[PDB]
Amino acid sequence: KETAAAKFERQHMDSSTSAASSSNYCNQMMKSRNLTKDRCKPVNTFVHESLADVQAVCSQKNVACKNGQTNCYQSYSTMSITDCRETGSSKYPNCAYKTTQANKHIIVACEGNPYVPVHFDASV
Repeated sequence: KETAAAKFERQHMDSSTSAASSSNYCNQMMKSRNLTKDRCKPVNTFVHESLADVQAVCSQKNVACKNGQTNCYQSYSTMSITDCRETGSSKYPNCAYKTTQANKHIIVACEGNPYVPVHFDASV
């Protein structure tokens, strides 16, 4: 099956654009990345950076995750991100999202060898 690392890339990475370019970004990306196939995922974040720069966060500032695990890491620099949040008119299978662009530090959980991001915890 799909690995956790591959799932992180599919859910969270968009190195092909520098920022969201329209209000439709989230609607298109949530669909195209198969995040709405079984249900409308309520929230998601996309990161507009190179994969290598995001993978490198696993060697940056170790912090507790929101749930208390200690395999989380905060990026030293801010990154370009897009937050996607379900709107009041969303109704499966026509899932609908508000797009918000931001520049924030990211917090990810890392696992494995090579030690890579497997979960997006927060932006701060």
